[PDB]
Amino acid sequence: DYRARLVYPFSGAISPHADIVDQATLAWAAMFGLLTDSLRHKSRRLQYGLLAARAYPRADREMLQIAADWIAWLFFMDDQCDETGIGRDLQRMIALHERFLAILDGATPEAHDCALTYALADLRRRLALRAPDNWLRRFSEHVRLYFTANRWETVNRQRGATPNVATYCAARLFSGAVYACFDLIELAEQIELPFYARHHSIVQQLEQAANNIICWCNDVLSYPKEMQHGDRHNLVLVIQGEHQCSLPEAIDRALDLHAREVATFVRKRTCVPYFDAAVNTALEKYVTGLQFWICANRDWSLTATRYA
Amino acid sequence: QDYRARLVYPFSGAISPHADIVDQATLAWAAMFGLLKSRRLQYGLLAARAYPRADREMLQIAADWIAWLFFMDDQCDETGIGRDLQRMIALHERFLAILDGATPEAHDCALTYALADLRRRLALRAPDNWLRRFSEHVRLYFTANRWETVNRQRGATPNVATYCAARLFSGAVYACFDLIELAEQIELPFYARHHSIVQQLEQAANNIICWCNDVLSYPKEMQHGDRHNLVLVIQGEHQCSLPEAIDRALDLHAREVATFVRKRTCVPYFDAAVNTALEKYVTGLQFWICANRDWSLTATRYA
Ligand SMILES: C/C=C(/C)CC/C=C(\C)CCCC(C)C
Ligand SMILES: C/C=C(/C)CC/C=C(\C)CCCC(C)C
Ligand SMILES: [Mg+2]
Ligand SMILES: [Mg+2]
Ligand SMILES: [Mg+2]
Ligand SMILES: [Mg+2]
Ligand SMILES: [Mg+2]
Ligand SMILES: [Mg+2]
Repeated sequence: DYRARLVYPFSGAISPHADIVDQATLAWAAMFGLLTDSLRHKSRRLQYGLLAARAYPRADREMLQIAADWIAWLFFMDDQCDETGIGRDLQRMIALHERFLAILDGATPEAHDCALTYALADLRRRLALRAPDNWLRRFSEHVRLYFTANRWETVNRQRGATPNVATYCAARLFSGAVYACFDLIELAEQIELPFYARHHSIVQQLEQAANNIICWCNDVLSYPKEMQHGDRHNLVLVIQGEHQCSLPEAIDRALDLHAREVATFVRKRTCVPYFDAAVNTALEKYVTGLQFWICANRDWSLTATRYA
Repeated sequence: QDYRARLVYPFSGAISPHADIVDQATLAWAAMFGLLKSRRLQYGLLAARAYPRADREMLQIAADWIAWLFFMDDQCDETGIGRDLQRMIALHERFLAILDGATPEAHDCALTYALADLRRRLALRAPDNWLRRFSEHVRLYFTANRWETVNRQRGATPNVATYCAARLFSGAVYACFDLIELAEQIELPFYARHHSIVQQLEQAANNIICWCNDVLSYPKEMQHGDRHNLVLVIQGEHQCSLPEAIDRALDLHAREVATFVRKRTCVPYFDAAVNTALEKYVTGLQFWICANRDWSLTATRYA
């Protein structure tokens, strides 16, 4: 049971609003037309709101609902990228991303824009009511880098080229949109970090470690379904190619890198400099937020139908 | 004492063969926009050292941008506006509008017209992705300048940790590093541009450039009653002598140089093309480290 080796020296939590928020995410998906014909009875068991509830457990219900709807949006987009033809067609992906990028700049969707474009416009509108311009620009750029990473994946599929470990790990930090999900922690915890603390090297390194942990945990849990689709965006498959080793050996190596990255995150937590009382209180809420996300990803993924 | 002679690097810089005509054109450009002994400024000779392999057109943009930053900085650091947050906010709102692409008007100051000209010229050489990254680094520079202003108004000195974290933005070095891509005509993919070791190399280079400046600029900053200087922040935190504070600053500078050259040897192998472009970028960071020191040691600005 290699899944038992996905362990952390810290624990998570879930919002008491979990089920209400999950029901509302399904209703939101239906409203914006994101539910496919093949998802009729499967829709019930997606449980995207139960991931959001674990990721942002202290959030007010309104803010948690934006986070839940955003997480649903990312799953709907991701299954298009990873399980349909658009993920093998760079020109179709560029055309769609041009529409998403226009909407992120504040453009209103046109009559013939697709469901995902309208849904993204709804999330931007709702975040604009809750967040200042500074935040919206930072979130938008993390989302742009996620689209860039999806186009990078598409070229890999079109070329039949598995990236090396160094390239994969560097790109994977963007292909999961985890940095955009970290941006929501500020809104959930209602914290305003000053520029010098937000961008501090140790904070960047804690964010990088948490992102790696989440993505490599996902890779160990999602390699079966990704292999079923002939995909190559997975630390297990990337390690297997680089080392020319067995699948068990690649899984063992991936779980070693995951365990090492957890110890790096725990180590670097004690390396946050003292700025002042107020900044360090806010900063500790943000880093606690990263820990809730690490736990949310594993806790939800171990029980989710998505990886069954 | 010869403490300036301890600012050494285990590498050398270079200067563009176009240095003087660019310097003369920068001085002319500054006069044309009314931002302006003038011949002693030599802002073009900093740009020529920072971007030594740049085509003349691109070097001229970089030179006019460096001149702009110096003109802005002397308003912030030697003028009343740098002690007035409401007046700073008002001016920044006009800059942030021009950066988003808004046309200047009759009410806007010389710096606003000059910034609009630079954004126009950069928009002809760089894609939207670049303009956004550059604009955000400039935005963070303005934010750092307002942080400086509140420090002056409240007469507060930040601790070493706070000063060093903020100083990475108060110098606009990251905005200057963005111009390396255009100077070298390289396109780094997202995963390499934002890689942790690249970020750590940029941070080390920025710290080196800023702390070198601090050691050379503490006298003129003391004369203006300013406290945005590693030497002065160390003096306040450790309650030590000025010589001890300078020695402490130079030890941190030397350590950061050792960190930069060590982290160069930790750049991963992505692929042949990406690593070719990356070495041009990182070499660019080294040209900037040498440019800052080489120019500053002979500049009348720090005489
Ligand atoms: C982001 C992807 C991983 C694996 C980490 C957390 C999952 C999230 C935030 C929702 C899924 C968004 C898609 C990219 C699948
Ligand atoms: C940036 C500051 C240092 C000390 C190195 C490079 C100098 C430059 C790029 C212009 C000087 C004006 C700025 C302080 C606004
Ligand atoms: Mg994916
Ligand atoms: Mg997927
Ligand atoms: Mg996966
Ligand atoms: Mg100054
Ligand atoms: Mg200054
Ligand atoms: Mg100075």
